[PDB]
Amino acid sequence: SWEVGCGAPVPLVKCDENSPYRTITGDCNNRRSPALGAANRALARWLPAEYEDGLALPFGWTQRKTRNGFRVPLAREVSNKIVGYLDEEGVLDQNRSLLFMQWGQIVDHDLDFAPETELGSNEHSKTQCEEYCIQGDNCFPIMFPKNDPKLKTQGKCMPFFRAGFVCPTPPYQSLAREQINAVTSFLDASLVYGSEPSLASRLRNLSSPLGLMAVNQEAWDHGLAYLPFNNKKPSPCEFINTTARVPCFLAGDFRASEQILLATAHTLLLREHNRLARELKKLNPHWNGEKLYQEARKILGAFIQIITFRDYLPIVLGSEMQKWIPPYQGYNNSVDPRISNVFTFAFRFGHMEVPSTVSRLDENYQPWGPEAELPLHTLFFNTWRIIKDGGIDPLVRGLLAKKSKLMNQDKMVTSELRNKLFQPTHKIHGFDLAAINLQRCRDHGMPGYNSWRGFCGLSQPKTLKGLQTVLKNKILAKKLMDLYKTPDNIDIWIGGNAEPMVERGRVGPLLACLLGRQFQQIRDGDRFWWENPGVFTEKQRDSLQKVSFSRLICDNTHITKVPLHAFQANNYPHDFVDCSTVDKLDLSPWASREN
Ligand code: HEM
Ligand SMILES: *[C@@H]1O[C@H](CO)[C@@H](O[C@@H]2O[C@H](CO)[C@@H](O[C@H]3O[C@H](CO)[C@@H](O)[C@H](O)[C@@H]3O)[C@H](O)[C@H]2NC(C)=O)[C@H](O)[C@H]1NC(C)=O
Ligand SMILES: *[C@@H]1O[C@H](CO)[C@@H](O[C@@H]2O[C@H](CO)[C@@H](O[C@H]3O[C@H](CO)[C@@H](O)[C@H](O)[C@@H]3O)[C@H](O)[C@H]2NC(C)=O)[C@H](O)[C@H]1NC(C)=O
Ligand SMILES: *[C@@H]1O[C@H](CO)[C@@H](O[C@@H]2O[C@H](CO)[C@@H](O)[C@H](O)[C@H]2NC(C)=O)[C@H](O)[C@H]1NC(C)=O
Ligand SMILES: *[C@@H]1O[C@H](CO)[C@@H](O[C@@H]2O[C@H](CO)[C@@H](O)[C@H](O)[C@H]2NC(C)=O)[C@H](O)[C@H]1NC(C)=O
Ligand SMILES: O=C(NO)c1ccccc1O
Ligand SMILES: [Ca+2]
Repeated sequence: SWEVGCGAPVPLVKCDENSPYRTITGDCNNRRSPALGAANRALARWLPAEYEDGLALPFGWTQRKTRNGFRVPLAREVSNKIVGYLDEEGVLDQNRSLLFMQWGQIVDHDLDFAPETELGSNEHSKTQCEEYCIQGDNCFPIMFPKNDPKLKTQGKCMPFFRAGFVCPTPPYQSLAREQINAVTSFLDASLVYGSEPSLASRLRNLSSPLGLMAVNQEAWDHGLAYLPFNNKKPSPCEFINTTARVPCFLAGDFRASEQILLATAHTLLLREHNRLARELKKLNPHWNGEKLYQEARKILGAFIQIITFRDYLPIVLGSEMQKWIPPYQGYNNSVDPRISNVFTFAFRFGHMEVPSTVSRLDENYQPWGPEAELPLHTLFFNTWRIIKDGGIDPLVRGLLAKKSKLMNQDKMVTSELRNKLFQPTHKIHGFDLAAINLQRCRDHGMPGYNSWRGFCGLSQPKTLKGLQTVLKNKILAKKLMDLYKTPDNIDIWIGGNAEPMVERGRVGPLLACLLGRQFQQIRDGDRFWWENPGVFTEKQRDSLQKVSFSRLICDNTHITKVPLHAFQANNYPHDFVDCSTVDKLDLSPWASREN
């Protein structure tokens, strides 16, 4: 009896073993072990958790306790001394479009979500944490350094609440603390449809037999849909501009409105589901609502899987791609498809790819208006700019014509995210995503940098000179040493991202290994992987591999000129072709004949 028992945050259902459709919760994917990969279960552990008291307290909680003999540096100090920079000039990725960054966030949200602990609204807890900066229970504050300008301007700390854990929610005492993944581990478009039956149903248009998703009724985009507004007040979206009073959107995932470009991608996907569903109603007039919904949903999930694995991963892993993700051999029921705890930190390499501004372009791809280029921080939880400032068409063009930020050892995360992050729960544009990531690593009980190097079969630097050789950077390796005093204590998020990029990729050795294993596993352990014989017919497969993000844009926006390879850097007008030159998805293979 391994630690086999606990199972509390989870459901009630039966499995229909011959259903051709995925469940909403992920349950029933694996036949021998039904709960594998399902939502609201613990993140898998590739290595034992490392807590200060061996079970739940994070390192840095008890100032008198050390980690391998040394105090762990304050998250915000590492942020200031290492992660920050002032000059945005020369920081853009010359061969990756803004879409490269945006797709990563989409894939990250489809796979993992560890929500913070709630326990109390009409509670002085939210007060005692933000107002007095008192560590205790789920309040684990990010204290400011001496000499930090936020001390003079914001307070003594940044509130931070520990992530939820399986089993309960109130105090737990025996086995080690395991964080929750609130979404399904399979790449299945759960960010569009939801991971709970509760929300999946609410997102659907059930008053009509067409299998469509509910759309906004207050607002339209030149005859195209917007996601419906969300029903919870107070909403962070109307707070950022109490005059416009425009709420956040309602999507399969709760993070949809964190930033305008993410909300934009969610809208494109919502539209494709409806486009697909009314297009299927046309070929199969007899199919009912449920059939239309499931069938369009199945297609959309295949689309996300194809673009991710054919177009996105090859340019993230580069030459390491083949090393971790060999060609598909078919479904393997012995593979654990669960997303690991460390993956949720390794996938955060994307934060260093976010630029400081977002632009809106007009039909010739020229600046759209007088204030076309805006600072990223004014777009956090901003939905009013979409509904009241031109729709998504100007934003989508920016995604195609602008570049991502390139990871740079001297310029890691932009100040828009490092000093001005807005949290849905608080009211200042003054948080630090980098310090939060570091703090969260400790909160999740992550092993140090060298434990992961070993796990991936990579050398493990013990000295400064050793760290210089791995990082190939003398001064970085030595800021790192002055703060951490041993490479063993380096938090994985900063350690992984500090490594030089592999050839043709955008991450280093350690990250390539961690990312590559995870993706190989969610592909091989998915009974509904699009290439698995029997999921789709041979003819449906020939049709599916013609999808492209470019075509998705053409069919769901009023944009008529798009690049052929949307993820690489493309210059207008030279790299842009006419939408009619672009491959469509041929849905005829989905036509049925029941007589
Ligand atoms: C403007 C762009 C982005 C913003 C503003 C943003 C913001 C955030 C915030 C606030 C968190 C919660 C952190 C915590 O409490 O621990 C988070 C988590 C995360 N982000 Fe980002 N993010 C952005 C882009 C990206 C991109 C491009 C990727 C990948 C390519 C990515 C991957 C992740 C992952 C994996 C998590 C942890 C998710 C979980 O499992 O709970 N993010 N982000
Ligand atoms: C900017 O990035 C581009 C995409 O990453 C890159 O083009 C890619 O170059 C690789 C070189 O390995 C080629 O990869 C493809 O090679 C053949 C196609 O001829 C296929 O059999 C392989 O499976 C593989 O997909 C491609 O030619 C191309 N990749 C794609 C997806 O189009 C550019 O070279 C980069 N531009 C600059 C200036 O560096
Ligand atoms: C909060 O949202 C407000 C409304 O969405 C926004 O004000 C709006 O934006 C500007 C005001 O600065 C005006 O837009 C422009 O409209 C035409 C372009 O078609 C121009 O010819 C006008 O001169 C004008 O500049 C809108 O009139 C204005 N709308 C309202 C109702 O005031 C605020 O700027 C937002 N406030 C913040 C702090 O973000
Ligand atoms: C659910 O679907 C119905 C029908 O497709 C939507 O209503 C139609 O679409 C628009 C807006 O209402 C108009 O063309 C007609 O008024 C409707 N036609 C029919 C035949 O009803 C409705 O908007 C959808 N509801 C939600 C919440 O998305
Ligand atoms: C299905 O996946 C399993 C688990 O990943 C694979 O297991 C391999 O088999 C060896 C022994 O034969 C195990 O020690 C390892 O777990 C795996 N090999 C290596 C090199 O790590 C298994 O090979 C897969 N089965 C099929 C039929 O492909
Ligand atoms: O944008 C986010 N993640 O990419 C995000 C936003 C708010 C809360 C948690 C999150 O992970
Ligand atoms: Ca999923």
